[PDB]
Amino acid sequence: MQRIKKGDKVVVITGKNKGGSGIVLKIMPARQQAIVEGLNKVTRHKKVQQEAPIFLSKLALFDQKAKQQTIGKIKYVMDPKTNKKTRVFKKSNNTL
Amino acid sequence: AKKDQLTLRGPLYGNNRSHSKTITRRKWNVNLQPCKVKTADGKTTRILVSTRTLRTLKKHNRL
Amino acid sequence: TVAKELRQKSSEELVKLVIKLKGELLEYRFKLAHGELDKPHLINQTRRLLATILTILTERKLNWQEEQANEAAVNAWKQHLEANKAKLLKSRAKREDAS
Amino acid sequence: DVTNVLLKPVLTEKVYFNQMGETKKYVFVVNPKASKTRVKLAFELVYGIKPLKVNTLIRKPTTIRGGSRFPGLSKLEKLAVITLPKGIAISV
RNA sequence: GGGUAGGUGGUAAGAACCUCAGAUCCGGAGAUUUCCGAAUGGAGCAAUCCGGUAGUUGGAAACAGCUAUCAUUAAUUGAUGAAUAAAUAGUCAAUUAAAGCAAUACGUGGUGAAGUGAAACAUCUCAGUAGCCACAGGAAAAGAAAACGAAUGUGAUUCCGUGUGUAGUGGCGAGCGAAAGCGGAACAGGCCAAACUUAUCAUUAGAUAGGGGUUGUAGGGCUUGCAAUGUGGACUUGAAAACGAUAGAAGAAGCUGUUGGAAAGCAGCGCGCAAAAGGGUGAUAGCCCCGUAUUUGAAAUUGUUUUCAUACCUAGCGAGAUCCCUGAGUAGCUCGGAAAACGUUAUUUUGAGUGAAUCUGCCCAGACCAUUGGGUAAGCCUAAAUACUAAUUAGUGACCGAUA
RNA sequence: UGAGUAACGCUUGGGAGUGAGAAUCUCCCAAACCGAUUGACUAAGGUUUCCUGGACCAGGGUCGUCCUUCCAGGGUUAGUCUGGACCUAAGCUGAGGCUGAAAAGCGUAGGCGAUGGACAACAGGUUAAUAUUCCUGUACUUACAGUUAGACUGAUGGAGUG
RNA sequence: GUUAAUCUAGCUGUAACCAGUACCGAGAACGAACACACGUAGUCAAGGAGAGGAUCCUAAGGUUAGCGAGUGAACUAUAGC
Ligand SMILES: [Mg+2]
Ligand SMILES: [Mg+2]
Ligand SMILES: [Mg+2]
Ligand SMILES: [Mg+2]
Ligand SMILES: [Mg+2]
Ligand SMILES: [Mg+2]
Ligand SMILES: [Mg+2]
Ligand SMILES: [Mg+2]
Repeated sequence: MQRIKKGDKVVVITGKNKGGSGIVLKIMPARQQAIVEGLNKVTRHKKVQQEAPIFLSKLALFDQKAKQQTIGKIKYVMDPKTNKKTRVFKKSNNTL
Repeated sequence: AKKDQLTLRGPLYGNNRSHSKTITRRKWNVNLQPCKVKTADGKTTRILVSTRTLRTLKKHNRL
Repeated sequence: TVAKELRQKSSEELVKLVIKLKGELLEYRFKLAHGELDKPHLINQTRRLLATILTILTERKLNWQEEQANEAAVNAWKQHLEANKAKLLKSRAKREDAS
Repeated sequence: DVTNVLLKPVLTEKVYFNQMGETKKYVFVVNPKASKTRVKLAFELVYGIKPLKVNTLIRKPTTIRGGSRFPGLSKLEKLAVITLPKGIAISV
């Protein structure tokens, strides 16, 4: 399954941008891109302030139910007794 | 071909070693004869048969 | 979207479905020749549907063919026919009048 | 009768110039493997009007895109004009 | 079946759509699969032209749609059938089979040179090579001693090392080069003809189908007994088990600072390891991501091995008795050639001719004879060691890095 | 380097116009050569080279607004024309067959093979591009069915003609 | 064939298949590596004088030979004497 799914909150780890929380819009898995809304605006001088894809390695999930809104890794293991595969943090126990 | 049709004994290839032992290819052709023969249903037929096989047939009384 | 026509009467009415689908497929392509075909996406879907129905037919010992077991055009053909009649009558009349 | 012999109608200025006559010579491009009898039978089955005459021609493939580092070949197609009785017309 | 949330093959944006009632995608199984092409209804200048027959629909009919079928050869079967009475050839019909391609690689067989060296050249050599042709196989070929050979000897074939550059062969020139013996890889030997006998053939069988027998310390058949019900297959069916092959899933560990456009660099303080292979991430990341070690995963197809029952085949030891059988245009021999390391020589092979013996037999131990000893030809088959890699998967390199 | 050297591979003048750019493009007037041909129809051959609109990187032995160059769109219509569905010549192919180490070679019945034979359409008009094809006018030929009148029809073979 | 076919003739009606059809056809679209003075079947083939398709000028029709402008020396070629 995919670590990043279109529609969730996410931040950037490295680059000129830091801590850029935003909603992801599109994923190009064959070339490992992600379109995060509201960040990395390449000023196209058409013959605009659209955004440009950021690599999956830079992106990292962002928890909201934690008191300390930190950034951590993920596990696909946690399978509900009455449901299918899910996401869960490693140094925590909070689904997605 | 120049081979009989009871067996398939065809020509043979060797060398024409003349005096002083020079080499030249030459063909040995089996001796074929058209002597007739009678099958055991009637159907007496004429076929090209080698003389050695003619002797074999003669001594076996196949005519 | 395939098992839903296995349940359906997969022996007779499917050829009527196929001939219909052929009808609007041909009409869609003819409109595509001109403009005014605002939904080109229909062609691929209808071709795919033909493919599915033909597969459902060919799994069975059947063929979509041989299962089949004009208002004013006739008037225009008529007028053409008596026009030809009048021309032939005039021609024969003149030819015999020459003699 | 499969109606896989009526590929497309073509609309060119020559076609229109023939349309503003009175016979209304409709034209189509057809399956190259088909024949005039098949074309007229298909036309009868698809519209209901028995044609008056059918004429055909085929455009041989030619070099297309000229010199463009990837030249290709054009399409071999057969055109079948379909005359009608003088007093009739239909859409397409 | 797996797997999810994006997708509509690349130069590619857009538009218009599909998609979380499970898409796209990946694996297994399928169907569709125009024309040419071995091309095979007939032609033809390949991808075109012209058909016949039997159905079916429309038409009043030619005809037109929709299907099916029609090459040749060989074998089998049936019908028909002349010169001529029968009978044969021939004719027609029905069933089965290849008929082609390539893996520029291996195998066997048929045929088969020159250029070159000999310091020229014909004998030789190159070389039974190259090429052409036929036949295939997953390997093929060979193969169960009428053997090697010198012995109180081994005991199918095949491949490797040695023997060895030896014995030998050679215008005794250039050159060529074993067979034993030994050490190893592998290991399985079976089955017909023949007498004898059963049945059936105008039983003139001289033929067909059964049982019996398959050979060298000769065996088998013939008469009469004894002992056995087994071990084994180069072996049939299923059932069961196991390990796989073709998609996958889980899969640890890090922050700060500085230089800097960017840190993953460097420094400080930590952590994981059955995972310090790799790739990517804005500069060189064990802890950012995909993966990796490790553990697991098959609805369907398929491979291998094991077990069970199960066909088929396979079974030892005596006594009598001039009884019979043991592969004939065959072995030898003559004249020409050839293979064997031999350039014609015992051994093997054959184009022409000639042509035996039958266990007190026949052949052999590099002319030939005798003694001694060895082995039983003129019938068939057989896996393993062996040769190769166009193809699939994984991987490797003191291999190349855009004149390589 | 040879070197900005030989060469640029059968001919003009002018007016007007376009355009940024004019000897070379368009129009106009002359002029000069061809005129048993540089004139018109076509076979084979080429395969879009044809027409319209646009462009002047590259090609044009110079220039270019222009080209047989490049881009975009368009254009060939047959019962009677040329060929096949008809016929054979030289020749090819060839069931059986004969012959040959193998491949193959020869050849019979058959089957192909026009450069020839038989076979029904003419004048005019029309578009930028087609025209015995499209259109108008006039005809002709062959099949097929029905109907009417008459008549006995006659081949896969024979004969004449061809 | 005869309890009829088949043919001839007329009338009514139906049908007539496949491939080529553009353009050039040559001192610029073909064969000559070329916008190369070369080669390429057939057909149409006007007037004057002329036997004539010979020759000269022309008719129908077509072209501006895809580098020019100057000077008019040597020298070269082709003409004229
Ligand atoms: Mg100059
Ligand atoms: Mg100079
Ligand atoms: Mg000079
Ligand atoms: Mg000069
Ligand atoms: Mg010329
Ligand atoms: Mg000519
Ligand atoms: Mg004249
Ligand atoms: Mg002249």
